[PDB]
Amino acid sequence: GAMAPSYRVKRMDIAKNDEECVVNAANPRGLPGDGVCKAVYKKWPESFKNSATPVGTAKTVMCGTYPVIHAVGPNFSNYTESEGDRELAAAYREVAKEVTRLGVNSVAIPLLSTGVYSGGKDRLTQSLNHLFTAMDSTDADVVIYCRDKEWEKKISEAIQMRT
Ligand SMILES: CNc1cnc2ccccc2n1
Ligand SMILES: [Cl-]
Ligand SMILES: [Cl-]
Ligand SMILES: [Cl-]
Repeated sequence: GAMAPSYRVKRMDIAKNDEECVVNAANPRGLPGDGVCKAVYKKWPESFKNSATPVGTAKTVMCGTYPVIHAVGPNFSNYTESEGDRELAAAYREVAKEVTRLGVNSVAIPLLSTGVYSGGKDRLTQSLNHLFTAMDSTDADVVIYCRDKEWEKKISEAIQMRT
């Protein structure tokens, strides 16, 4: 475990992370995709061997010894708000299980279902709160990755609010 488990936020490419493993915002079919997923495919293409997994699940595939946790959030274009919220919570619970199983001291995570799976809504708070519910019982250092300058400020404020 980390000596003093923390949350941090960085505004940069998750493919340049400084953590012991990465969470991919994957599609259910293990396809290269777009957004975070395309960056992950360019950096760790070997990790997409048999990476297909259902919505609300996570599947880890090694790239060398570096673990890529493929986590499949719901596309809110297809799910109801209610069923989508359940699947988004479940995907992050499966990420916490994988992070624990791997024995890593740190993990790079993106906010699931906030990009092309958001159904055109702002889901920063919804996705971040489900990340916290899952990851609070783990002792890995968590580093959240984002692209937008206003999202960086809001995520940082939410981390700081809990202290
Ligand atoms: C287009 N490439 C990327 C790479 N890393 C990201 C991390 C968080 C959100 C979006 C991101 N996009
Ligand atoms: Cl960058
Ligand atoms: Cl997304
Ligand atoms: Cl963002």
